[PDB]
Amino acid sequence: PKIHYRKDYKPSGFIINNVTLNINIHDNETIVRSVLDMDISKHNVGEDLVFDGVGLKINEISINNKKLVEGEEYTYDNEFLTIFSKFVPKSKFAFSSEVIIHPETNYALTGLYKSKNIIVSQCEATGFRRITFFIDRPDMMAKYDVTVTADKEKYPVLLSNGDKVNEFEIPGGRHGARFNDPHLKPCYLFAVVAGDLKHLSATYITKYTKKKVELYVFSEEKYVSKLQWALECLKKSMAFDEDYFGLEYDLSRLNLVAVSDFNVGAMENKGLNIFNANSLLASKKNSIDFSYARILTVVGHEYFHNYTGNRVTLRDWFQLTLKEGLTVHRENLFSEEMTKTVTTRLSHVDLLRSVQFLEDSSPLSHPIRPESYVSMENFYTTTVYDKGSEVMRMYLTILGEEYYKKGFDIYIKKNDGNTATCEDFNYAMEQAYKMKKADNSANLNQYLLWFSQSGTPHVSFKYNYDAEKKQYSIHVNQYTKPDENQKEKKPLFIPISVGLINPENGKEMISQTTLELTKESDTFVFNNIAVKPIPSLFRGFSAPVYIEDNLTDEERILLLKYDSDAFVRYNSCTNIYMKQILMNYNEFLKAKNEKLESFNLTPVNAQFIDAIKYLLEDPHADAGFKSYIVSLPQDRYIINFVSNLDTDVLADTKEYIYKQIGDKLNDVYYKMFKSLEAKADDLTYFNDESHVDFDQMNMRTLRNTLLSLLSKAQYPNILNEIIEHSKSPYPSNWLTSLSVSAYFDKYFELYDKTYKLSKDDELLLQEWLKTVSRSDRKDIYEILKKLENEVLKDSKNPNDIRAVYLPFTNNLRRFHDISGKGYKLIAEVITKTDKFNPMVATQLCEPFKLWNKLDTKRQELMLNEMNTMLQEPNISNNLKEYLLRLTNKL
Ligand SMILES: *[C](*)C(*)(*)(*)([C][C]([N]C(=O)[N][C]C1=[C]C([C])=C([C])[C]=[C]1)C(=O)[N][O])[C](*)*
Ligand SMILES: [Mg+2]
Ligand SMILES: [Mg+2]
Ligand SMILES: [Mg+2]
Ligand SMILES: [Zn+2]
Repeated sequence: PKIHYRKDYKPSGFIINNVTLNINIHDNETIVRSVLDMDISKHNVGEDLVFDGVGLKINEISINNKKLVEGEEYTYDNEFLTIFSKFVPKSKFAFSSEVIIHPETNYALTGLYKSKNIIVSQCEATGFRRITFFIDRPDMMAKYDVTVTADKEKYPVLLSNGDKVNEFEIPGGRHGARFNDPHLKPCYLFAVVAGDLKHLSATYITKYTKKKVELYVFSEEKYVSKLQWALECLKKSMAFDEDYFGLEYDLSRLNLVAVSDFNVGAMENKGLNIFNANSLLASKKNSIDFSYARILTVVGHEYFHNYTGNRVTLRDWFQLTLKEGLTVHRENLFSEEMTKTVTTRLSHVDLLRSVQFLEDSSPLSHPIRPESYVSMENFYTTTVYDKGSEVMRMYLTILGEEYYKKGFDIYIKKNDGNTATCEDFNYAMEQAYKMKKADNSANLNQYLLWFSQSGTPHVSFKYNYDAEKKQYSIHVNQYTKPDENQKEKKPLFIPISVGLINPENGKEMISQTTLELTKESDTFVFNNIAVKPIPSLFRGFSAPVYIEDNLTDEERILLLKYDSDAFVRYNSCTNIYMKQILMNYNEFLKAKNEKLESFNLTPVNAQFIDAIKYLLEDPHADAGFKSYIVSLPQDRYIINFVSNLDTDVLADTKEYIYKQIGDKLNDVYYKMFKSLEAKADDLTYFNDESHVDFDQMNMRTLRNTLLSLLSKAQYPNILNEIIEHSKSPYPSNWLTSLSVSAYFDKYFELYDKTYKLSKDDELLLQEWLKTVSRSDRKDIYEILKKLENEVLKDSKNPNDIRAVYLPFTNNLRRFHDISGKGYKLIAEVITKTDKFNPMVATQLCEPFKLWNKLDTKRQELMLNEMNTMLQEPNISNNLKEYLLRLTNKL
């Protein structure tokens, strides 16, 4: 296959300065006329001029008004247009093409496509070449003048990037609009939308320059009532970037548009951000609570790209983490500020240590700046995004707010209106570091290893206390397992945020400090430590690593109770659970393998259970935090700690643990479920789509967590509570009633009730589908068939397909049925979906990423299905690359 290598980057021989487009939409074709004002660069060596262009039907090609002919002056193979060098001018020239495309049959949702009754584009990464010919790479920056025309009754709103400079009527019931985007950009940031869209609008005045910006949010008419929270989130996003980073919006107008059919969450096209409707639309009567946080994060994320991605863009796609890691970091700072709840940072940690750690121990393991690819689309990964964000966050930890802000401003200003690389970012941060250290010989060269080295570091600790001297030492070691990317791993620059807790009184013993580990091992010593402490390590999860605290469970309980840092408290609890999970897993596994008639299980620590009860009963402790402590670690976290995992043994392990704890705590759980009701379900703000009480939402989360535990337990008469909960006006509550009813004969009544409540809102019905799919039902395979036949049917909507199948794949007992029937079901969906949407098919491969971690019978079953998928004729390049890498063939 054609493999692109990071080291081989070279600037083009050509420059494209201006793009002038006419996009004429008709019922059964769209005609795209494009003039590129081009020139020869200083790198040119008289090569052929080669344009990307995929699936285009050529009407005409010319250079400087000279028609070019196929076979004579050019060739086209449905991927690349080659203009032979003799006909490539030697100075400024105009290249003209006209092509025909068909958005109405574009079910891949890349390029120009139809989503219900809206025409929309998605060009990142390689979609612009599906619209017209270009040198489709992000260093080819140009200014754009775009005219869209269409039938006026069908498509009354026409949008492209930038200022709308004219609107005109056209004979035969058509109309046009012309846009000028003054900001130089790569083609991946081009967008156009045409539809019968409705809007909400507001005016925002920038903080420093007092520029008036018109803000528009758009959707189809049915859902215009669901736009207000997005608009509010945009206003919050703009103010945060002003307040924290000093960054103001740079056009007179910003449009956000919701579309029903979208492969991912949203896209930062300049002035014209386009969203999956699931990440832009909500209403409190018709959305679950999680929609609100999702919309806040996604609006924020696309907005933050206006600097980190748009005004400073990528030299090449290997630099992706420079825009995505950095934007995720900006997004997370923003969400943490807006929600003011500790669960926000914890949720991010949970995501990394489950999905990203699994990826990094898989055969798909890559550094955050990859060295090669076949389809760039397969590198939009939780590694590039979420490990990238942690790498961008560690700069903040190392520098502190003031010197971080200085480095970021160095970067954003130096590279404004241009491309950048990961090195450029590291250089700007290094200038801030020298200033912070007041040492112009300090450097961050070692830091670069976070961009180039794959795998997750393991950090381990030993402690010693000298009572006579009042002197404490922390000895720290780091290790990264060799892999396919590096046979020898080097030590990283690891910042370790640390406190020391007095176990007597629970108080802080030092100013929090950040240890800078730069070697394979080091010993950090503290004087004036009056008693032997318990260390509070990696506060805030200060680096993306595996932490081996080497603490006793008694010490972990003391931190859970008394430490200040939410992450350390949560991790201490996580660690106690993991010790128990691995011990019980081993006990169950030995019993199963040895076919014992009897055996013992280690009970859950009774003092840990008491600590859980103490935290839950504390009315001043945080509800969201409580919901993390009564939940075992996610299966995808656990699996990073087990080789040859027997999924059914794990399921029995988790059931035993939950049951041990509930046998002690279920009365506490019920009491709290009832006592939290009044505040959790208070209707303050129910009619206010501009304000969300995140603390209240975390109270609902805790209630819904407790109700699941009590339902699985068959707590006496809990069905009464389930039925009452189904009458709540909050969808998070009535959909929880369906999930928790799985354990009772009432499930199919609740299935019907909630279907009727959900069926008339597209996105609520998708949340109902997820609720059914994740239900802990012994008959889940028959339920899935019922969803396919009655609700999903022949939908090509990625949100429908994802809703039906992905939750079910997390069903540890049922998906991993030792017959392989789960693996076969999902593989058939992948293959089916790959015939029209390769990106979505690759998403649906997610469950297979852990294949080589399973017991050898399940390994064999997964491998069989992966190789069957690989045999499919006309398999996409996206899917074939993914599966070849995943199965150790590429
Ligand atoms: C909404 C942001 C995340 C968003 N990216 C995203 O939703 N999915 C990843 C992705 C995958 C592929 C293949 C392509 C081609 C693009 C994106 C984002 O980064 N938005 O700016 C939270
Ligand atoms: Mg075509
Ligand atoms: Mg996010
Ligand atoms: Mg639909
Ligand atoms: Zn992004």
